[PDB]
Amino acid sequence: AMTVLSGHVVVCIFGDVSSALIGLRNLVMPLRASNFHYHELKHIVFVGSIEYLKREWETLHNFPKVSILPGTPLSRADLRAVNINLCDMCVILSANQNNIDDTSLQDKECILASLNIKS
Amino acid sequence: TLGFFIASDAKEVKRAFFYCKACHDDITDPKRIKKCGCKSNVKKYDSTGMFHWCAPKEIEKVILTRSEAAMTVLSGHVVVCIFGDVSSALIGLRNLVMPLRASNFHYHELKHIVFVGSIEYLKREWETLHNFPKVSILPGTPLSRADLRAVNINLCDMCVILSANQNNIDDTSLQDKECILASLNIKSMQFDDTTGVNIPIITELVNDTNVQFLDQDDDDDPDTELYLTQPFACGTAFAVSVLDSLMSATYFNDNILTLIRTLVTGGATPELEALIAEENALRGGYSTPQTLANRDRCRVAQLALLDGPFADLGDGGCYGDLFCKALKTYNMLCFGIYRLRDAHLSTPSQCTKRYVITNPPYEFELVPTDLIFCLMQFD
Amino acid sequence: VSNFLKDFLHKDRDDVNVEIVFLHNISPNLELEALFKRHFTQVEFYQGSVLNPHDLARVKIESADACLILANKYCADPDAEDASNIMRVISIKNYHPKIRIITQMLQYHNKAHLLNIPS
Repeated sequence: AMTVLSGHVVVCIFGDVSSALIGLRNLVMPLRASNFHYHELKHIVFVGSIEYLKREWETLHNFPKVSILPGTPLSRADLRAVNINLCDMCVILSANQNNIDDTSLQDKECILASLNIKS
Repeated sequence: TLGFFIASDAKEVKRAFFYCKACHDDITDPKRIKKCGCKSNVKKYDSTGMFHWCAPKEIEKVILTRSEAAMTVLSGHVVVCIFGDVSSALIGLRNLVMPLRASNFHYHELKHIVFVGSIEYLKREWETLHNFPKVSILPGTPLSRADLRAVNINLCDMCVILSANQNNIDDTSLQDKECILASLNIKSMQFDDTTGVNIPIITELVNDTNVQFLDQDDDDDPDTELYLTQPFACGTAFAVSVLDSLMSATYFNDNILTLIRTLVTGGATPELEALIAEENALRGGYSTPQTLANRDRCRVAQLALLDGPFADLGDGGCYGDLFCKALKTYNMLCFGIYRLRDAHLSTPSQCTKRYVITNPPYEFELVPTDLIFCLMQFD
Repeated sequence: VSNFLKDFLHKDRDDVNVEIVFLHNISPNLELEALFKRHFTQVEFYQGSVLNPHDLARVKIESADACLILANKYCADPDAEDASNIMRVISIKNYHPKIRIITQMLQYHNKAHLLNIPS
């Protein structure tokens, strides 16, 4: 909340200790591909559980501007203090990919988080 | 204005559309009513002024050991027996403490909640209860009789037994096993200045065929209906099937849920829902005259006829006279009579268990040993 | 079941007009079906719990001379089973109080709950 950081990308992640890795290296690398100037680069702010991002950050720790907001994407205060309204784009990812049953209900905390953002 | 009332027939609810005082002045029966006839910047309350608020303290400030609770006499209080683990699911005790401290009571009138259970469960949940003025934690087991001994269970106000370990797939009639067992453990206790059968307890149960295990001295029927049994009718046994009964009444009237939710939560304004909806934390606010006007709601209480101003009407008094006098003088809606069980008998007994009588008529008599429900205004 | 049946139905027991009726929710396995089909006029199995009043009526618990509750010696939690047997005692004594009940308790501390039951 002290840092105005508009024109940026936030990534809403839903990860646990037990949940499988995605690889966000494949997200940050084409988004910082040395084809943009250093003032042109977008500032990625991850929003999610830090217990998930500590396990993954060992492949993202060579990149010039990236932030972590440890919290929950369903937590509206965390999206409030990330400047979601004057960002560039929000990204909602389904990391908790473990449902065997009811696969039409699998991405339940993605459309719900998107509706939480939109309202 | 839409009026909510307790009737017993549809012909009752029909005759509040039409009522002509010029036509229905003199009256003796429901047959008179016919269709036609006429033509100091101290943080005290929350942001909404609807709940008692405190400073967000540390969990060690509200923790206490066994002998530390034995140092502190804390009578007139509520204890909550919880059965929680690290693995077990959260209940939400925020929905218990908030209507029990609803800014409709004075700060000396508030009851001191002492949770009894595993601290490993309460640490996970206490981050939603840490804004409340007086709450204690006794880390232990409700089955541990020493913990209930050093919490002053005999001279408390009410014990509450909750089933948090809700994970049984098999044998669902055996699911609430450490609730009725803990209640019997409480009820079979002796003390020194008595036997703790007089302790006011309410235990959450999950099965209708399971509720008659609590209070038995008289075999009613093995297959007794849920409303006809003794522990339900005395109020000492809250079944959870009541909630699935709510859905039918919500289907037929859209306002039963609204009435019950405003009655029971003690103020459920949508601004409160919106303020909780953004941070899940009852944040505090300053006090304005707009703020203190918000806590003008009425509460729920019981009234002892013997020591009351209505004591003269206490013996043989018509219920109607008592209701009229209270509404006119103290603006208290007489709400139902909480009558003792062995009061209609002649032999003096020791049974302090009382049952519930809802909306009695004029011919219904009144013994002085009653605890009639009411809706007291806020002075 | 086998040890109890062997001692109760031992030949040296001579003349005892007692018929063992077993009420259990789980259906008997093939070894149980053989063991129950080793005793005809002597052992009857019925499916049902003792936490349902109708099942107690079906087993004629009120007229039954006594009810014996057997606890699985091996279980993940000793206290949980002990509380289940105490629940069964409470159900039977609430149905018909004037009855003898012999039960098994896995823990010595859990025995006090039975004393707490009034009947």
